[PDB]
Amino acid sequence: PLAKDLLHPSPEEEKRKHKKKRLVQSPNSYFMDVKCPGCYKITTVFSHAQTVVLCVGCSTVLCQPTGGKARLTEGCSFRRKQH
Amino acid sequence: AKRTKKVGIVGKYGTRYGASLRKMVKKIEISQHAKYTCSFCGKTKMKRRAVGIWHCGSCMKTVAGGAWTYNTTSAVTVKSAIRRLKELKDQ
Amino acid sequence: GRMHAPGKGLSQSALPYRRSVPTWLKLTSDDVKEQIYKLAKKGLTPSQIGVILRDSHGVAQVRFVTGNKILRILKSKGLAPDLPEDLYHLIKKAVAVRKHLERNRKDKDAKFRLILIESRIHRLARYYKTKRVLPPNWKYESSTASALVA
Amino acid sequence: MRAKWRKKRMRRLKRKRRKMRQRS
Amino acid sequence: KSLESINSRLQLVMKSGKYVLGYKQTLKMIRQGKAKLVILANNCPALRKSEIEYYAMLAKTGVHHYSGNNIELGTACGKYYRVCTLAIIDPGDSDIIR
Amino acid sequence: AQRCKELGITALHIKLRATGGNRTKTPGPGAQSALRALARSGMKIGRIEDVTPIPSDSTRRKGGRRGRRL
Amino acid sequence: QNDEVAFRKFKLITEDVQGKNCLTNFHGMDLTRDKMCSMVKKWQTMIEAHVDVKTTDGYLLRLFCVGFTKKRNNQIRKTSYAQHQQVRQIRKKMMEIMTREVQTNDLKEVVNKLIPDSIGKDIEKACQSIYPLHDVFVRKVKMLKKPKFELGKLMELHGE
Amino acid sequence: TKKRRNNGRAKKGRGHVQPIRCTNCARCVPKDKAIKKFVIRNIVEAAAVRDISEASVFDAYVLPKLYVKLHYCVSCAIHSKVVRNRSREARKDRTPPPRFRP
RNA sequence: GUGAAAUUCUUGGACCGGCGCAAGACGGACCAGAGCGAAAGCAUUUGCCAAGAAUGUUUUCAUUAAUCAAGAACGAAAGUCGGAGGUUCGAAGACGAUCAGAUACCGUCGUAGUUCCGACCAUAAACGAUGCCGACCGGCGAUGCGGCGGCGUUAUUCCCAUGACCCGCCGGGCAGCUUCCGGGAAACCAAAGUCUUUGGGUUCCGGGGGGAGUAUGGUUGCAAAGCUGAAACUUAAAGGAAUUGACGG
Ligand SMILES: [Mg+2]
Ligand SMILES: [Mg+2]
Ligand SMILES: [Mg+2]
Ligand SMILES: [Mg+2]
Ligand SMILES: [Mg+2]
Ligand SMILES: [Mg+2]
Ligand SMILES: [Mg+2]
Ligand SMILES: [Mg+2]
Ligand SMILES: [Zn+2]
Ligand SMILES: [Zn+2]
Repeated sequence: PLAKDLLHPSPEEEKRKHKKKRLVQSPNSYFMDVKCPGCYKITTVFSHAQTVVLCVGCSTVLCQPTGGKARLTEGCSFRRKQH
Repeated sequence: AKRTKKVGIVGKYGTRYGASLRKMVKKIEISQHAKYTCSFCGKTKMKRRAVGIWHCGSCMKTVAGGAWTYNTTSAVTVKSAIRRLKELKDQ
Repeated sequence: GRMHAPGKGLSQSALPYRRSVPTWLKLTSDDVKEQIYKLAKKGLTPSQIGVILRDSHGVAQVRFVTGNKILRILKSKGLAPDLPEDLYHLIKKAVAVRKHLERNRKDKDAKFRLILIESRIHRLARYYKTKRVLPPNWKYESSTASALVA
Repeated sequence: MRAKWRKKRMRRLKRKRRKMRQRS
Repeated sequence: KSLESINSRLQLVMKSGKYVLGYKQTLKMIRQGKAKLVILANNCPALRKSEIEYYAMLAKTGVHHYSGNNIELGTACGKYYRVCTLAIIDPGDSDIIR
Repeated sequence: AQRCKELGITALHIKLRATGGNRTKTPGPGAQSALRALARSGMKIGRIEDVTPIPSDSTRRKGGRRGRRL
Repeated sequence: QNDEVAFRKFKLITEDVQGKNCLTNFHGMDLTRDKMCSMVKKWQTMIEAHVDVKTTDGYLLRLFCVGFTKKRNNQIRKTSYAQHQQVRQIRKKMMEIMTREVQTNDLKEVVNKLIPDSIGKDIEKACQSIYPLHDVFVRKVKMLKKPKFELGKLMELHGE
Repeated sequence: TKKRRNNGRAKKGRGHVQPIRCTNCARCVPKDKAIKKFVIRNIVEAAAVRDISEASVFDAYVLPKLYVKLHYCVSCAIHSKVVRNRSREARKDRTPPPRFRP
């Protein structure tokens, strides 16, 4: 394809492309509100967190660090931050 | 300045006894007259008294060791083997 | 490519185009500064401080939210480490490799890695002496470096 | 000749030459 | 992990907490009752180790047997001399839990 | 087979063996004929198994690194 | 055995003879050459474990177990290779579930349960959560030491 | 001229491959270079299968197989005609010869 | 044992079969145009010790970088020195064959060596006969690692996780197939392309064939030898890739 529109790529290929190789760099990570059952406060957690995030009001772990993304403990709820 | 190119400690033997024999006795004499770190007091004051006898100046500890070195590799492997056989013998 | 490896990896961090602080961040500049102060007193290096702050407290960039970098804040308060973090870790690695090597004399691979690490140490020390972070007479000695780390 | 055997012949000749010169 | 963790915690006790290095000062601090942790190199003489353990039992303070020797404990303290016995007046870094 | 029959043995298990070791593993030309002759001589046949010595690893095989030049 | 497999062989050394009857006891077992060679195949990983374990009555046995990774029915990839950590976990699992089937029981009920190779079957069942295996057997067992040869034990092994 | 792109062996990202001995002449050949044949032959001849079946003490006795992996240097492979020289274009294919099932 | 033999071992029980013992090597099959390592190289289990690429990162420092005379580390095999060990194989050597001869190819035996520890040597067709860093320039299917997303099958369990498959995407690798991208003397090469439309940075290095990697000097080494390295003289070709023919035990 000699006439690919490099200026305006559609979001499908914009997302399939590597983070650095996009037209403008965009991180693949995000921030999430996390709810621990039996607790009221809301924890802001990085999606690719490298540390065990703990609640200050309960001796419970929220996420476990993995290779790519922090695995949330079962029973915990989560939502995105502003897409 | 550097006083000898290669003979080092066996410069006291002059031109005698043959180059290969002087080279052979050089490392043995260096290890013989070296001061080793005492494993009891931690000081570098463990030196040979007689053949096989190594005395520390500070803690006055006398150890049975090798002829020219504080311990021989044979004896080290022996000690490790005896420890392994003891821990295998008991449970 | 890597300085001392034949690797050409691309794993990096893609900082977003939006430099603005997110609206859901309730931490103020002084609050983040106090958190950095507490973590530095606990003994964390600036990389670990940033990691903890991003993972737990939801702050994306300390520079974006406060206007200053973590090392700048620590140096302004007066509790920045005497050695730079990366130089300290390089010296720590060199000490560990030397400690392994003095027992494993046949580990020629370890000797090669030690040469690579010490070359990196000397290049980084040259850079820091050029930038006057380090004293002009600062020198890495293999014998006396063990007392500087851990 | 094979190049390896020419190399061997030359090495033999060089040892002989060194011996002759050392004798002087 | 334990050895590197205790080395790092000792490093942070230095430069941030009050300590004292050596046998005589360690005994003096213990009998003043303000030594909260006593670290002994495994190189320590057996009689000295036993006596310091008895003093610590009397003073109700903790004793940690460092997995090094006096040279390595000096290096862990950051000094260029051998230390065989040391005491911590106050950590300042959660080496000693409140 | 006739010796076995006159000594009163009727059936045979079979253990085929090659040279084994670091040397060849294929049985020689005589195995097939020997076993067929045993079968056709009236001897009964039971289990059959190869017992060639297979090294988990052996000493160096003879012949040099250039082999048997022929 | 009346209807068991044929690729399993037993050693059955003779300890005592009385009258015109030699009397045997277990000495070891081995798989056959053809069965073993047919099991070994390409584009798959085999895990081998060995363990020295003492029975309750003083018989010391060296057990050798083998297993082979199994490809799925819908698998398109040619090879079915287990990673090194998976192989190590499988080996550790199949060593620790050969120990406990020998340590807590006598040689008689060790032999009668390795007759159908139930040890290999439970090894294969246990290892499915790491990597599937199909040809799992106790490949070999050899007697290392024997306890003093009590004739009463021999006679109760033979008769009642 | 370079006859083969792979230099007549499978070594691609390796420095050294351990040698093996040719089954015919005991020559040291790199393992990735030697010609390998995995022969799976009936332990008895197809002429003698009937005699062994008749002389068997069993009824449904499956005759054992014989599993041998043979390694050849290319000299013995060519002399024994397991491999043959091919044209310049025909050297490039790697498909094994058909089994000829029917 | 061989093409055939013979040297050799054998009624003293050789070979063969069985049960044991001892020693030192070697880690088959799994094992792949698969992995790792700067190369050399690396394959039985388990533990310990440090190390590492790739990946993930909205972490940190902020140009700290690339290539590099001199210098330094490692560097297959053979070889050298000292100590252990020496099963097999096996330079030298001995013998039997073969032959016109046969100091060989084949066979029997067998020293050094091959093994381990420590110290040298620094050479290989040490090869991809192909410097490193960076950018761009086709398609396709695979494979290894890591990550991400999805119908489903499977393992237990009560569901998700987590493994084993299936379908894709991304990044870094070993490669492969294909192509009038282009290049090249061509073989061929997605690099050996982006070169008369000649300039991204930088290191080493060649100047017809021999003499010759020789002489001499210097330097390194216990030695063997390694590094540096001419000239006289001689020669009209020597070479590379392809084509046709001829020939092939
Ligand atoms: Mg021929
Ligand atoms: Mg040719
Ligand atoms: Mg090579
Ligand atoms: Mg070598
Ligand atoms: Mg020697
Ligand atoms: Mg021989
Ligand atoms: Mg350049
Ligand atoms: Mg010229
Ligand atoms: Zn002392
Ligand atoms: Zn061959």
